[PDB]
Amino acid sequence: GEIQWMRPSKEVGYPIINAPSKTKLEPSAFHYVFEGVKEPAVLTKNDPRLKTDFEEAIFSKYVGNKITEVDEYMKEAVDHYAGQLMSLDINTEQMCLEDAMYGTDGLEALDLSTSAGYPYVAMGKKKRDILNKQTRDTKEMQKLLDTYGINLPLVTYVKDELRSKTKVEQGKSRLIEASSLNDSVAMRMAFGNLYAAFHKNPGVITGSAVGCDPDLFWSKIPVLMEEKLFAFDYTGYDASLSPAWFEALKMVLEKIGFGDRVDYIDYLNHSHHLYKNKTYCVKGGMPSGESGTSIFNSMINNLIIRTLLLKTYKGIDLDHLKMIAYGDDVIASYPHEVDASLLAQSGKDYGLTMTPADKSATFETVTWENVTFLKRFFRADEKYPFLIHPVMPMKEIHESIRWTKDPRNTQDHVRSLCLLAWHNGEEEYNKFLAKIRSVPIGRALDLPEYSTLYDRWLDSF
Ligand code: NA
Repeated sequence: GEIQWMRPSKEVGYPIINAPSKTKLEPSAFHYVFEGVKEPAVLTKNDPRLKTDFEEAIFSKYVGNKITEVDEYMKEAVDHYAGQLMSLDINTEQMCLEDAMYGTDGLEALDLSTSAGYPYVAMGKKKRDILNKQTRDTKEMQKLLDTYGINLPLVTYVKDELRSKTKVEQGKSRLIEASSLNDSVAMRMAFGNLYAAFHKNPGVITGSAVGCDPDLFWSKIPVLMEEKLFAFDYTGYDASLSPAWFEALKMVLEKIGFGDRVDYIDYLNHSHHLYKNKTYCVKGGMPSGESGTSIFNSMINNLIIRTLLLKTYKGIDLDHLKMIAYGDDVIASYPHEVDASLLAQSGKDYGLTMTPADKSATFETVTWENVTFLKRFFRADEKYPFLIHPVMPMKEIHESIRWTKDPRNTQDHVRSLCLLAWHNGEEEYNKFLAKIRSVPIGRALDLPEYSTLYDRWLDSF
């Protein structure tokens, strides 16, 4: 991804976009009961914590575009993946406006708490004023589509979240490039059934894990992985994608029956954004921060891994590449050992910056004991080995519980963390509950005990 140009929005006929300047994150009632070192990400140029130009820092994610065309290895990767998706017999029909809006089997309804994007954000018109879940009314939306059409500017927001001290000082805040409600609706109508098909088939055929329930899915993953696992992390995945990866994606859509609307991908690839009082044009780069793009990111990941394997190991049998992606995160396997360090080298030439899995300093062998997917490890249950625990370390949960975005959601926030933490074991889970109950706020929460969560887990299979 690369920024073509940037300049005053008024110069191209756009209004200034008002974005919040103060974090909604604040110390929670557990701030001093649990250890933590993360703070709210910088949201404005004038943050006292900054030690470098803010604007420069947030846009530095666009490292440029290392490739132009789709080479021979990418074409091969496209044929193999597309061929693989074909076995799913995906409904290529466009989805009706209603379902695209309020959901159907395999597709959750539009999120009402997220931005409606341009131009609604400049007219102070919310999503709650356009659709109601009770009526499933399409009249208002239909009128808005007819009025403002599609291919509208994406509105940029700095993501309000916890970041390390280093990332705060270096102004490295992540960004959300929210597309207009019109485009999200149009895209869900164009690809609605593809999305549903993926959500209902998380695994190694779709090569995707979006829509999955870790508590249940973790027990299925091992039986899908090959003998030798391999993995690595990306640095700025979305922003690094060159236009070629988007073309590769369109070829896949074409071969599986969606050639009808591959134009929507151009909208993601070559897109223009609004940020404050500035407007800019980006070539390449997948718009970040929205869930409407995690499937295409996942699809592209499948194309990337396949490409690097073909380029690095001619003769590789892609039919024995078993991988599952979730955006840039991935867990993969092959009957034979592979060199992630070598693959990372091939990656550079394709505009991808790959590093050791889970921030190691060197590329080590990935095993079932050290592998993580969505920050979670894999641990067989002591009593029923065939049941696999998705284990997220307590460090993450501790960091998160030390802050709040709304006292009214304290119960849900803490309950959410409990669903993640009990997997660390009864002894650890109880220490967690005891500390929570060491302060008034915690003692007033309704939280599940360990045996209750274990029982519920067994009853969910
Ligand atoms: Na883009």
